[PDB]
Amino acid sequence: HKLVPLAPADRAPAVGQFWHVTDLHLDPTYHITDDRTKVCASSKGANASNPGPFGDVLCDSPYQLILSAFDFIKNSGQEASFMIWTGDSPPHVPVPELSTGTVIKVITNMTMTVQNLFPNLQVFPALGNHDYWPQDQLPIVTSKVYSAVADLWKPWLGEEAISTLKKGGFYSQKVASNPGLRIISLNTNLYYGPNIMTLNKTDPANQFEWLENTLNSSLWNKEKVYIIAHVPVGYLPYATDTPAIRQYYNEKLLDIFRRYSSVIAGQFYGHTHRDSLMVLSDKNGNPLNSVFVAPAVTPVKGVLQKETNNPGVRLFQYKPGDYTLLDMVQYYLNLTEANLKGESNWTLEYVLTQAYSVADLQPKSLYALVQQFATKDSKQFLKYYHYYFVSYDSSATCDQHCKTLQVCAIMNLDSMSYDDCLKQHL
Ligand SMILES: *[C@@H]1O[C@H](CO)[C@@H](O[C@@H]2O[C@H](CO)[C@@H](O[C@@H]3O[C@H](CO[C@H]4O[C@H](CO)[C@@H](O)[C@H](O)[C@@H]4O)[C@@H](O)[C@H](O[C@H]4O[C@H](CO)[C@@H](O)[C@H](O)[C@@H]4O)[C@@H]3O)[C@H](O)[C@H]2NC(C)=O)[C@H](O)[C@H]1NC(C)=O
Ligand SMILES: *[C@@H]1O[C@H](CO[C@@H]2O[C@@H](C)[C@@H](O)[C@@H](O)[C@@H]2O)[C@@H](O[C@@H]2O[C@H](CO)[C@@H](O)[C@H](O)[C@H]2NC(C)=O)[C@H](O)[C@H]1NC(C)=O
Ligand SMILES: *[C@@H]1O[C@H](CO[C@@H]2O[C@@H](C)[C@@H](O)[C@@H](O)[C@@H]2O)[C@@H](O[C@@H]2O[C@H](CO)[C@@H](O)[C@H](O)[C@H]2NC(C)=O)[C@H](O)[C@H]1NC(C)=O
Ligand SMILES: *[C@@H]1O[C@H](CO)[C@@H](O[C@@H]2O[C@H](CO)[C@@H](O)[C@H](O)[C@H]2NC(C)=O)[C@H](O)[C@H]1NC(C)=O
Ligand SMILES: [Zn+2]
Ligand SMILES: [Zn+2]
Ligand SMILES: [Zn+2]
Ligand SMILES: [Zn+2]
Ligand SMILES: [Zn+2]
Repeated sequence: HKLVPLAPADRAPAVGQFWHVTDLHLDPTYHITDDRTKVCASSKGANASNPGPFGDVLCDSPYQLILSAFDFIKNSGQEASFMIWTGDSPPHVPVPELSTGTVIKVITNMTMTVQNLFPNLQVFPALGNHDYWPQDQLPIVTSKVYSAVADLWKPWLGEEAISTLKKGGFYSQKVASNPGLRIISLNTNLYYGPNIMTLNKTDPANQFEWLENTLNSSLWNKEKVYIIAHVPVGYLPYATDTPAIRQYYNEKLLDIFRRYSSVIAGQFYGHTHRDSLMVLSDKNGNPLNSVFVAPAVTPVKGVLQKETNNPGVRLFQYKPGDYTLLDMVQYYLNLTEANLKGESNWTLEYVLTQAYSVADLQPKSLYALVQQFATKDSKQFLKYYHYYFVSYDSSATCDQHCKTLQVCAIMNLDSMSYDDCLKQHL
């Protein structure tokens, strides 16, 4: 009778779970019509290829598609303690067809959709490069869009988070359901090539200084951190020697992450609309940090592209109170199948540990996997390349040059190591 906190009953080890959704790209104009050049503004005058109620590969997301993704989550039977949402809500239309008010309108719509369906779920958003008007021009001082999302996302964020969000589009925030876990939501659009507003700035919106201080505080307060952002660090895996953010910023951000690798238990990005892994390593090739790029809900592609993604959403498993990543479950919609019969069947695509026969998502485990990808005719890599497009096309092939680009980007996030990998493997 000493009022002792009740000790857990010895049982099978519980795991925590959270959702990651990204790149919704709602197109409010979507509607089926005979003139296929009028199905969606986002096809920019192209004929929709084969449109249905859940969308088209040349179009951004019909509302019904986004709705079906969130209804799948809600009825999935999966318990989750939070969700990360890494941005990009307006669709791909020319700048003159949007405005600041319209951008805010679409972000509001996506935010309220989530809040209505998931009223008890803490959500951690990050801004995407399309979450501003004109696109990509995210500023280094406060702005209407920053002020708007600060209000929209107040239910999820504390006063501190709201203040930094309003100033620069970034924040950190303790996870109410998970003591000892902090989310750091970066505005990596400040580092994105097309952003005129940050040309020649060594530390736009002071995000690097803020990030270094935030991580140091977490290190000393014994927290763990999940980093989330829209545009990823590292190299585009389909292009040669092309960093996803400006090289100066990539190198500087990576050095921070390497220095605080003991505190960072995960990094989660979108923007590419593909399913990609990266492993941050030191200069000598030792793995330090696992990086997960998540595919988009939208299936949009340009006419010039051959492949695109199926819609996807994903879920992570972690060790409770510790926050080590245990597994990832990717879900998807076979878009063609769903448009043909008119009914969504969001379903399991793969479970990372089972697909690749790894114990967990720790850097050394993923590093060992990717050194398998490097082997000639690796069946593991073939699977990875199938999932890269979220199983859009099992006959898509990756020739020697393509695979070199993929594997080099998976393993080498900084310029010196990426270039050395090209020297050895081109
Ligand atoms: C998401 O959902 C879609 C639609 O259900 C699935 O796509 C279908 O997949 C099946 C099986 O993979 C395909 O059936 C086979 O197609 C092969 C031809 O490939 C292309 O060529 C046709 C030619 O008209 C194109 O129209 C089309 O785009 C195909 O991509 C054929 O070789 C097969 O014929 C053989 O099948 C059996 C033998 O096993 C025999 O019955 C036949 O006589 C013959 O020997 C077969 O036709 C089907 O074409 C696909 N449909 C579409 C619209 O692409 C995806 O697989 C699914 N995604 C995932 C991840 O499962
Ligand atoms: C968009 O498509 C229209 C319609 O073309 C037809 O439908 C397509 C889905 C496909 O089946 C084509 O083979 C068809 O021709 C295009 O307009 C057609 O263009 C050709 C060439 O002038 C002509 O034979 C048709 O009569 C045209 N119109 C119709 C109603 O068929 C239109 O050019 C396409 N737009 C773009 C930007 O590609
Ligand atoms: C990172 O933080 C350490 C720890 O300092 C503490 O950090 C928080 C707990 C907060 O409460 C701060 O006010 C604390 O001081 C810093 O280490 C300090 O370094 C200074 C020299 O600059 C030294 O005089 C102090 O004695 C150190 N404190 C301890 C406890 O060792 C460190 O400077 C910070 N690193 C960076 C890059 O800012
Ligand atoms: C987000 O936008 C969608 C589409 O613009 C809204 O859904 C439509 O709302 C109007 C009602 O004003 C109806 O006429 C349509 O039939 C609705 N459905 C579709 C598929 O267009 C949706 O209500 C908006 N959500 C929020 C929270 O504002
Ligand atoms: Zn996007
Ligand atoms: Zn884009
Ligand atoms: Zn983007
Ligand atoms: Zn080449
Ligand atoms: Zn280079």
